[PDB]
Amino acid sequence: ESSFVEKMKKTGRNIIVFYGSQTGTAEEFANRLSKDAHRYGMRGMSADPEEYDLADLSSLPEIDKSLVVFCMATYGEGDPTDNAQDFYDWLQETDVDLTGVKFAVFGLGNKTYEHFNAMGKYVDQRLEQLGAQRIFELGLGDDDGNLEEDFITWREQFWPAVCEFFGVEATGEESSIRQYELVVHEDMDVAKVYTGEMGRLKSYENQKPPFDAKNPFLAAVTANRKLNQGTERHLMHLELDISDSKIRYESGDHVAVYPANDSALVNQIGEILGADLDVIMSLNNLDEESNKKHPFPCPTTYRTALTYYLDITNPPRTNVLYELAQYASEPSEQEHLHKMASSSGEGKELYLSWVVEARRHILAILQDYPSLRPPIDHLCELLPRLQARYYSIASSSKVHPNSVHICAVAVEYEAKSGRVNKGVATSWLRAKEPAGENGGRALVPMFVRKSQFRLPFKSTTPVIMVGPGTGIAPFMGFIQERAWLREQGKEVGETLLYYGCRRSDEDYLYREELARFHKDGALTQLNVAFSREQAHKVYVQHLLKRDREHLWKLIHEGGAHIYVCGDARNMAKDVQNTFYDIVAEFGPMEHTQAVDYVKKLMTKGRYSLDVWS
Ligand SMILES: Cc1cc2nc3c(=O)[nH]c(=O)nc-3n(C[C@H](O)[C@H](O)[C@H](O)COP(=O)(O)OP(=O)(O)OC[C@H]3O[C@@H](n4cnc5c(N)ncnc54)[C@H](O)[C@@H]3O)c2cc1C
Ligand SMILES: Cc1cc2nc3c(=O)[nH]c(=O)nc-3n(C[C@H](O)[C@H](O)[C@H](O)COP(=O)(O)O)c2cc1C
Repeated sequence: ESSFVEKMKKTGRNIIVFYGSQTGTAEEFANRLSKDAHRYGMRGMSADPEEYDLADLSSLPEIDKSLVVFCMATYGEGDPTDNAQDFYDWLQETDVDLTGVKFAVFGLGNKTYEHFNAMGKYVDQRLEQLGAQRIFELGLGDDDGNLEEDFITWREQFWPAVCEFFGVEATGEESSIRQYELVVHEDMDVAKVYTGEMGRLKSYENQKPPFDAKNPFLAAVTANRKLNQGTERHLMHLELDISDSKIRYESGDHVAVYPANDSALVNQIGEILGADLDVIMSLNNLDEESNKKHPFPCPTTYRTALTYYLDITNPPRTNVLYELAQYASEPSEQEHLHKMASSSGEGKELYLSWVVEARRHILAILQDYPSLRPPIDHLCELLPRLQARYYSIASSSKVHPNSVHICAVAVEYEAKSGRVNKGVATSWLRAKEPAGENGGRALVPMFVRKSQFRLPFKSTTPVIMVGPGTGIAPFMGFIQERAWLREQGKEVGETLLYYGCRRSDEDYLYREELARFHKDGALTQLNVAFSREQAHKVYVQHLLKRDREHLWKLIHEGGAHIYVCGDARNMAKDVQNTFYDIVAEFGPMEHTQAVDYVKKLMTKGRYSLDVWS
């Protein structure tokens, strides 16, 4: 049962697509590949590599006309994902030989980091070295531009390749097989019906420790406020009560929240679809010998599925539109939906400029294409899961640990579709009234994630903190940690803040807080780079360059640690370049030597990054 080659033997399937997903994209890609395998006379399913050992690749060739496909991503400095760590270290430690096995590898990654599909290349090269056989070239899938484009091109070029390598036919077209079947329930008590729980049944009522991604803890929003004095952007501050929850964290860590989707969106989707949203149901996988029982845990109603378990806000993938094409009554709209999932042609640019660029969700695509009324169960089938959203902690463990803090920006923009598009978690927390009073709490589920973004072990070490926008939250955690250390008697070295904002009267975050921090000596020097008040634009890297004379001496003698967090599009790169210039000009040192010195700094942990984009 544990081994999956036996499951191949019983199910009669031959092609496997592995996924190393954490945010769901690789899982969906593997599921799509396994579904598409039926179109070419073959049968297979996508299986998660965590519950299955990889020693079964030796027994894999025992299946005639077999194949295995890998769709893996990576995080950090080329580190494996949580599910793929066992695969990675087994690959590291393995010494067996795999002769006659056939494989393919698709890589998921981002161009902005140096380890660009590190895991895909590593798996391909390790399989080749170990003695396996390549069939199709590696997929250089980059998330910097469009990721669906690369995968669709790789699939369109790969299926004919394996088809000609194996000699099978491809007569069948537009099969569009289903993966789950509807099971309605008429009389079923709410005791065994999910009402928003992620893991155990009825978890949201009587929680037990520990609490993590699978079993979040609902915190109570004690208070919140609008930090910025302007009105163009709603920069908000949250305080979540963590009393008696046993959650132990540290400053600079990450708090993750499971949002609830907009009720208006679900109501409008149900109204336009014309279905009873309060129908208790279930979706059962046809392949019984699969660990994915349902796309979301069931039984549950339609309303719960579209509120707490589905993602109806981000643009749909090409496979969803292709699977929904046949439900379009009007031939032209059906043809548009069919060609939307192509590899080139005018339909490709139409998809690019109509779904992703215009940011059209499922409701928008339904409204703009009125001759399209797909069944609600099919829409719940196709749509991806709802992903948790993570925020940096603005509190400290050595200071009040009973509550965590969140600095967030309310997402609101005028999408090119002409529709007001609203963020899920930011606006969900924005609508969370502090309440309190008699019994209202406005509960919010959450769990904490550990990270390496930490203060130095000894308080004597100077700390340099640079980040604009909402990046001040871990910096504030560090600041009040240092303030607590100073007020506790122990001396604390130099602490520097390098912050940026547009205007002092528009989005200056925590004027009073950092004012008192500087006036009390906790923050030795505050440095704020206004971005719109003066005629030109002065950013944080300008302040770094201007303080270079102190910064170089601090790094050389005090062993100061560098912390950077915020947006990664331009800020991190220019901060890196400024640090290169400062460490090279004051060496004197060459560019390559300065880069090597900075990498050596990172290897010791004195340089840290907590960027996000
Ligand atoms: C490690 C990590 C740490 C983070 N820390 C923080 C933190 O400390 N504070 C914080 O506020 N957030 C933080 N985030 C971001 C947070 O997790 C969410 O991504 C963010 O709050 C987006 O809002 P949402 O949750 O509603 O997402 P969504 O509703 O998915 O909205 C975001 C989506 O909308 C798009 N979008 C947004 N604005 C526009 C626009 N003007 N034009 C076009 N597209 C647009 C984005 O590209 C993205 O696709 C962090 C993320 C990570 C991964
Ligand atoms: C926190 C974070 C770290 C990442 N690190 C890497 C990386 O080290 N190398 C890389 O190629 N891509 C990296 N990426 C990009 C992801 O690989 C890319 O978004 C991919 O589509 C994610 O696949 P998934 O949805 O299956 O998790 C990172 C993305 C995030 C959010």
